[PDB]
Amino acid sequence: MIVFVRFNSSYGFPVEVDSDTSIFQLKEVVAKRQGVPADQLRVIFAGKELQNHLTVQNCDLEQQSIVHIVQRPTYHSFFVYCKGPCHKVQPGKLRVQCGTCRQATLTLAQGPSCWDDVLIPNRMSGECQSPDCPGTRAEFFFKCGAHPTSDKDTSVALNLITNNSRSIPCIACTDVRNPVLVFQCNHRHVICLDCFHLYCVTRLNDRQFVHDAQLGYSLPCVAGCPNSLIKELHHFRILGEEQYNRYQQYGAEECVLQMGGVLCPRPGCGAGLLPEQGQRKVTCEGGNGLGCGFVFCRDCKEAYHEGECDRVDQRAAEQARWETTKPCPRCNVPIEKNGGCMHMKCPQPQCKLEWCWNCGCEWNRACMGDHWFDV
Ligand SMILES: [Zn+2]
Ligand SMILES: [Zn+2]
Ligand SMILES: [Zn+2]
Ligand SMILES: [Zn+2]
Ligand SMILES: [Zn+2]
Ligand SMILES: [Zn+2]
Ligand SMILES: [Zn+2]
Ligand SMILES: [Zn+2]
Repeated sequence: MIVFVRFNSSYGFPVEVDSDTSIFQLKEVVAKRQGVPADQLRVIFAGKELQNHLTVQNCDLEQQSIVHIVQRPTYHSFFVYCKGPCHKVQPGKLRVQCGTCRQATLTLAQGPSCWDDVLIPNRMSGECQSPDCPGTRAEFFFKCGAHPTSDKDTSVALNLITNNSRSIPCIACTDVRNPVLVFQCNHRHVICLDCFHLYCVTRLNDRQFVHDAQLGYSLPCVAGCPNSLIKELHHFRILGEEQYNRYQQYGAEECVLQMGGVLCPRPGCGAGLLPEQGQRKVTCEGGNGLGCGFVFCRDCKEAYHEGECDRVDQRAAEQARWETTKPCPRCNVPIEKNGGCMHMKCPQPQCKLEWCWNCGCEWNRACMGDHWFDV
């Protein structure tokens, strides 16, 4: 049988296999081809990572399919993308400052309780304590929590990523992982970060991103729900630098195709070619840059020749759906929570304990940063 191999591409190169073919041997063609050990390698298909031991005869793979290869005590409400030194998603620390003097001296009567309170500007107000400062506006920002950071060293919040405190199973793999990305669709479907990586990467390869006419290219819920397009495109940074970069070039790749052009299939080049005629024979001349001089067939994208050329389970998706009082730990007097805010103030004048809903401890700066609120 013939198998189509896609790794960091839109197209697949054909590999001769059969029913008796094992998986490990196939990643090894790629492993030497890419100098990357198969052991830190995965290949998923139609929503399934078929184990080393499964073969084509023990799965739904049929002749001429195409597959994808990738290379592989503290409550955290917030996750950021850290532009460095981390260059990855990390747990974050919430912070607030005076909208006027930009100092960390702004006191809030009530703390924030939802994402809107901290992403929507001018949403909350307080009093600044800084000497001779009348500033009232609350400016929220996030910082990477994986190392010390200057207060000017901010990071974008990945606001669809949630602490998996409810222990909801992943929509695609059915495992309980932490943290998870929860879509803004109707049923609010939950997906773990690994399956979200595989989802985006697969969609990249198949050129299946949705063009939101208003703002850029995105993806919706993996179940295909309506009104679920990701609006905070920084979420795609979970792809990691190379793939995210490839994601940013999506629009530029779209223009290349619409200009009737074809892309050089060589991964070290990947130039956008706009040849004059539509002849099957194509030579890479680099477009505006320098070409690799590859001559290929425009149809199969193989070296130029003379002849011819050669997902989500309902049960899992029902499971993976995201959706009043405690007694004061010091004085044991019941009190009701103000939505998502974790900052609890007991009204009993004798007790007057400020405490964290989640931790049950005295209120403190660590609890503000880690989980001032939760969803
Ligand atoms: Zn960091
Ligand atoms: Zn101020
Ligand atoms: Zn998963
Ligand atoms: Zn959904
Ligand atoms: Zn080229
Ligand atoms: Zn051909
Ligand atoms: Zn109390
Ligand atoms: Zn806490």
